[PDB]
Amino acid sequence: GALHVVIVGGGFGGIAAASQLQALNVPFMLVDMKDSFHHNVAALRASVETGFAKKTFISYSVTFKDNFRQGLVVGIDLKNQMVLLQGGEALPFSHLILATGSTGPFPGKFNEVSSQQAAIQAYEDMVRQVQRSRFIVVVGGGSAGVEMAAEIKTEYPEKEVTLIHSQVALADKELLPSVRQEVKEILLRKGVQLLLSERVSNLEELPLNEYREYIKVQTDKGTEVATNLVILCTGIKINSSAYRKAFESRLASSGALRVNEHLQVEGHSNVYAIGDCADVRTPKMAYLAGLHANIAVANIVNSVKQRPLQAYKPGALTFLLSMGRNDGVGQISGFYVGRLMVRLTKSRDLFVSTSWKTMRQSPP
Ligand SMILES: Cc1cc2c(nc3c(=O)[nH]c(=O)nc-3n2C[C@H](O)[C@H](O)[C@H](O)COP(=O)(O)OP(=O)(O)OC[C@H]2O[C@@H](n3cnc4c(N)ncnc43)[C@H](O)[C@@H]2O)c(O)c1C
Ligand SMILES: NC(=O)c1ccc[n+]([C@@H]2O[C@H](COP(=O)([O-])OP(=O)(O)OC[C@H]3O[C@@H](n4cnc5c(N)ncnc54)[C@H](O)[C@@H]3O)[C@@H](O)[C@H]2O)c1
Repeated sequence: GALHVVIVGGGFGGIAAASQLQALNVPFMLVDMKDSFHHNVAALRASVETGFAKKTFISYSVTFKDNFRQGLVVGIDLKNQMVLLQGGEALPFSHLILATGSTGPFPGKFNEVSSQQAAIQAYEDMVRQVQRSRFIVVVGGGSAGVEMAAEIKTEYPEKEVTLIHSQVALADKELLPSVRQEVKEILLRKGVQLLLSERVSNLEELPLNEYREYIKVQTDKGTEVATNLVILCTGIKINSSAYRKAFESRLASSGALRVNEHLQVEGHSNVYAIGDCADVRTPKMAYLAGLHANIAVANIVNSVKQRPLQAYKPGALTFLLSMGRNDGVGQISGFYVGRLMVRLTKSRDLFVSTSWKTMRQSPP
């Protein structure tokens, strides 16, 4: 019938879709459990640079006003076509965009519901923990952990940083071998110590994000590393809380929703999945969440116009690793790119400006 879209999740995917619909004057409601969007892509820098955290949270209210509702989605009532919020509120939808992202540990993710002031302060508190600590361990040498280790060494080149990683090679396994090698070479040039093929084994006794006189980190192999600070970069998990019951039969084992070339959820013409929660065969990226949002919004419109849907054309992997504000490496459509490009394109600003642009607000 008449258009009234509901978007579950104000992440990179959700704010792209919401600003698009808002610009098209398409009625919609954006729902998020938090009161502001988190530019998590810069949360590592927010962990090492004083006064940076305020640049990484953007209030939904200011941008979306009455098209925003803060709330915890607890289910999808498909028979009545409504989104269900904790407390009892129900939002009817003509079309549903599921953009729930994923959960993970601080600092890389901030899934907590808290005041903007507490959220910013949690990171400020993190910057002081790092500045106190002479020895620091980063657990997990995927694409998050290598940035975290590199950020620390760049801002504080006197500190002793150890990166412990259970794989033989650093960062995403889909990356070009040349890109992974240069990630390693940059870390060593910066003086980060690498413990490869080691799994930290006593995580449940380690205080995290907290300076301490003495922290004993152990590994499967029996290595022990004494440290002042431990930071977890051990990965993220698809957040399926909003839809896992109503869509149980459509979920991949990751909890992602199976989708067709049009990003329609399997079995549905008026439900779309974008961002991390969509079952696409690619590393989880804010970059791709935005691309998914274009296609979902385009295809809601296309489908009411009764026109054929657009297909997502995946191509070769594009992926940029910032290595502190002064370095980095990555690839574009499957081809290596080096320090000057990555440092100017990602490392300097970590795409922060793009989120304020989408939100139509100016950073403090
Ligand atoms: C951990 C990490 C990830 C990076 C990083 N860097 C990059 C990068 O440079 N480039 C990139 O493209 N991706 C990068 N990524 C990946 C990127 O973070 C993810 O691909 C990206 O966040 C995906 O965006 P989505 O829109 O899919 O999801 P979000 O997590 O952004 O937003 C989800 C929202 O849904 C809301 N939500 C979920 N379930 C809900 C529910 N039941 N009720 C209400 N709200 C809910 C949540 O509160 C949350 O705000 C990085 O440095 C780190 C440390
Ligand atoms: N540049 C970018 O676009 C960018 C940056 C960061 C993250 N991401 C994406 O976000 C997602 C999450 O990335 P991530 O690096 O946070 O997680 P990840 O799962 O990609 O990497 C974490 C790594 O930690 C290792 N690990 C787990 N437990 C461990 C332990 N106890 N000791 C040692 N190592 C341990 C795991 O084997 C894993 O390889 C991925 O899809 C990634 O592509 C993208």
